[PDB]
Amino acid sequence: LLLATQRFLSREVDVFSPLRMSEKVLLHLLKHPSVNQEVRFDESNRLATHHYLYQRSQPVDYFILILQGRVEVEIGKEGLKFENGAFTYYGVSALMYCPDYTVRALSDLQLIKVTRLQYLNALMA
Amino acid sequence: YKVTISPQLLLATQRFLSREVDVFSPLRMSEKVLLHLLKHPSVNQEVRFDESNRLATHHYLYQRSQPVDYFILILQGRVEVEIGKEGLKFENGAFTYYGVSALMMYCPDYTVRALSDLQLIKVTRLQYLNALMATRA
Repeated sequence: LLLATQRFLSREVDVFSPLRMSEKVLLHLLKHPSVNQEVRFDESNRLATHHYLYQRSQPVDYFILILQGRVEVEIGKEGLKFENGAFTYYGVSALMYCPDYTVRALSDLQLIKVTRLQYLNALMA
Repeated sequence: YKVTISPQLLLATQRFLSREVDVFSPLRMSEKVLLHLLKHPSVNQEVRFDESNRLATHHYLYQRSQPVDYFILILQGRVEVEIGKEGLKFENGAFTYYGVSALMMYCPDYTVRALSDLQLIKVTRLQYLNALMATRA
C-alpha cells in the first residue's frame, strides 16, 4: 500500500532519501490529498490532452510516481519507447526545465504527484 | 555449450522486428535475410547473472557515454535502464530492445544492466550492414 511506495521512494529516489526527508514527513506527504491523483482514460480519444503527463514542449512542474495503470514513455535523445507501469517515476528534476521525454496515459491511472512547492514545503520540517 | 534457440521463437523475433523497428523494416532488410541473420550463432548471446556480484562488468549491456556499436533485443530476462538527462530508472523485460542508433561510434544516453540471466539477440553494426548488402544480393 503506502508502505510499498514510501519504501520504494526512500530506497530508489534520491530526493526522497531519509537524509533529506523524515520518513514520517514522507508518509504524511503521501497521505495529503492533493498528492493522490487519478487520471481517467477516455478510450474514445486516446490522445486526449489530459492523457499527457509530460511533454518535451511543456515545463516540468511536478514529480509523478505511477501507482496503478500504464503509460507510454518516449525518453532520451534516442527517444526509446517503453510501456511503463506501477512504480515508474518521472520529474525528479522538478524536486532537485522541460523534460527529455513524453509520457502518455494508456489506461486509468492512480498517481502520486508532488510539485516543487509541496516538496520544498515538506523540507521546511 | 551454446543452447539452440527455438526456431519458432526466432521466427516470432523476426516478425516482431520487421513490424516494430524501422531499421529492420522489409523496405530495408528482407524478412528472409533477417531471419537468417537471427539464426547465426554470434547473434544469439547470453548474460550469465552472478548473484554474488550484481554489478559485475559483464552484466552491463550499455553504459552512458561509452561508445557502442550493437543492437540488443531481450529474448528472456530482466534489465534495469537508467536513461535521459534525469537518469530515470525503470525495469524492462522480454522483447524490449536497445541500441538502434548503433545501426545508424554512437554513445548512448542510457545504462542497461542485467537483473537476471539474459537470453539476447545481439546485432552489430557490421552484421547489420552486411545483411543490408545481402538483401541487395
